[PDB]
Amino acid sequence: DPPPSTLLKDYQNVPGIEKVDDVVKRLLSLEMANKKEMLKIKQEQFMKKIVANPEDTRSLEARIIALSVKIRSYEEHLEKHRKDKAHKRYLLMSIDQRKKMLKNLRNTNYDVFEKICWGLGIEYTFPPLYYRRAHRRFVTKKALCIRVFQETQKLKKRRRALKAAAAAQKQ
Amino acid sequence: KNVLKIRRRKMNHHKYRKLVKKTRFLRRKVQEGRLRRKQIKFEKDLRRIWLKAGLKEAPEGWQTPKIYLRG
Amino acid sequence: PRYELALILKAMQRPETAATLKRTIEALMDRGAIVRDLENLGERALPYRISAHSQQHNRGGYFLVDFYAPTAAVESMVEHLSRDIDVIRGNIVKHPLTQELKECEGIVPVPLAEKLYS
RNA sequence: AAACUCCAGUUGACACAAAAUAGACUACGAAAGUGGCUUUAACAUAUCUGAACACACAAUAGCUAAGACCCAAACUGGGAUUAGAUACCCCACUAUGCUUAGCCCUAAACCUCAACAGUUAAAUCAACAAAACUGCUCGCCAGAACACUACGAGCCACAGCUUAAAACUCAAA
Ligand SMILES: NC(=O)c1ccc[n+]([C@@H]2O[C@H](COP(=O)([O-])OP(=O)(O)OC[C@H]3O[C@@H](n4cnc5c(N)ncnc54)[C@H](O)[C@@H]3O)[C@@H](O)[C@H]2O)c1
Ligand SMILES: [K+]
Ligand SMILES: [K+]
Ligand SMILES: [K+]
Ligand SMILES: [Mg+2]
Ligand SMILES: [Mg+2]
Ligand SMILES: [Mg+2]
Ligand SMILES: [Mg+2]
Ligand SMILES: [Mg+2]
Ligand SMILES: [Mg+2]
Ligand SMILES: [Mg+2]
Ligand SMILES: [Mg+2]
Ligand SMILES: [Mg+2]
Ligand SMILES: [Mg+2]
Ligand SMILES: [Mg+2]
Ligand SMILES: [Mg+2]
Ligand SMILES: [Mg+2]
Ligand SMILES: [Mg+2]
Ligand SMILES: [Mg+2]
Ligand SMILES: [Mg+2]
Ligand SMILES: [Mg+2]
Ligand SMILES: [Mg+2]
Repeated sequence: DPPPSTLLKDYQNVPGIEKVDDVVKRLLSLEMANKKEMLKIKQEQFMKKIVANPEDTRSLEARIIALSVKIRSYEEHLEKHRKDKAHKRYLLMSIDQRKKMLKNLRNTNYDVFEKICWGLGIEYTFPPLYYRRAHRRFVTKKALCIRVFQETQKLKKRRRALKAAAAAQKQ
Repeated sequence: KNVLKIRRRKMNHHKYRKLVKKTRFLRRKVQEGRLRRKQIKFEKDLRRIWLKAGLKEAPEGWQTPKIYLRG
Repeated sequence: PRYELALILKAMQRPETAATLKRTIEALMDRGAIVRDLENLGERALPYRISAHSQQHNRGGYFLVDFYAPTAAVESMVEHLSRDIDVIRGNIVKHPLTQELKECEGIVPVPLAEKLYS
């Protein structure tokens, strides 16, 4: 998070803000503001680090950055409020909306898609091809079918050496 | 409107709940037997797999779990 | 943010009232608050009897403290006021002067048809 | 009648319960829901549509465990009415309504109006409801009853929920 001494986004570019009393600097800092003001500083930090034009707020890049800041705020909220179903819904919806944005950014501008993923720490994932319950009967059988395959592979290799050994003896 | 369609469903549900009440001990014995066969049918399906793959016994360290018991 | 502490103090003599206010303003400063003003609203009869700290009160000293503090200071200050035996009732609200009132053109009528249908 | 008579009245002290008036308002929220006070956090998406099953929710009742307990209250006990029993009435009291941590996943969960976009000119239009329609998409339907059923399958559900037939029968529904 930005330091508490950080000035608000509105007062950072006023002339002479560095020569005012320390008390006036505290009243214009993040320490004396609500969390929404700290998120505006985070968004601006990501916008200048990532996007080519930090003042274009309607680009697909800026929307992903703005939404990524909201997603982090919901995660922090839910870390303290674990039974808040309303905000749990907003988080899952926001994550899904960001994935849709990333899909559209990957399809249109891959070079920018890569910088967004590096800058925001997003690991893009392709969706599963099928949506179906993995119930106990299927989970157990799939585990057995993988064990059966693994054992069959071992036996097929021990039928290569014995055949190889016998062939050498003939010589 | 009238509620005649609701009334038919009401009586059907009442008689069903009444039938289930009277026979809840027979139905519990029947359900238990079905789950036993269901477990056996599941165990056979897994044994069929390793047998059709050329193995003679279950994969080393494999025990088929009971996936239908209340526990 | 900017807050307003509505403070009802036990009816006391001037020396104990000043000691309570100083002790209360220092608690705000210790928690990071920047105190802006202190207003005396006067001693008056309470609108009802208030029991606080094993005592019954019928009169109190009404004071206001306008101050800025971090959002985390409110919870800690509310706890402090609950333990001060000379404080009858202390509430922290967001300062009313921060909220800017939106202009009003006037009273637009609401149609009777909307009243019923809605 | 029973019950109570450490009863009732005044006064004072005193809540893990519930939130007059405002509210003749029609707001917030995806819905369910949400009307005492304060503060903190906070109410997704710069094209729309998109799921019985994926993901996350979901009144009331109910389950498991631990607490609280004013009042209410299935059940139960007592009194009364009754030919008599149950109910309706009275008294007492419990599960439960509350909190916490897990479940359960239902409603006439209904504005009984799917989402989005557009139109008020044509014919206004079976009827009633709620003026009549267009584009587009998903979901769903194809006589009644059998049937919120049977079987199968899944599920922390075990007298449960979800999905959901057929045979026999009828000329209606
Ligand atoms: N079944 C899938 O995993 C899957 C994958 C891609 C697309 N779809 C699309 O979903 C729609 C539903 O297909 P259906 O009628 O054969 O399925 P269905 O509704 O009969 O459901 C059967 C299975 O598909 C899943 N499913 C249902 N609706 C889905 C949806 N909208 N998207 C993804 N999975 C869904 C269910 O959870 C279940 O596992 C179709 O438009 C299909 O093209 C389904
Ligand atoms: K109230
Ligand atoms: K009211
Ligand atoms: K209705
Ligand atoms: Mg019937
Ligand atoms: Mg008597
Ligand atoms: Mg959608
Ligand atoms: Mg489907
Ligand atoms: Mg749906
Ligand atoms: Mg359902
Ligand atoms: Mg529920
Ligand atoms: Mg409960
Ligand atoms: Mg009582
Ligand atoms: Mg009780
Ligand atoms: Mg309560
Ligand atoms: Mg409702
Ligand atoms: Mg839809
Ligand atoms: Mg007509
Ligand atoms: Mg039919
Ligand atoms: Mg039902
Ligand atoms: Mg059923
Ligand atoms: Mg069954």
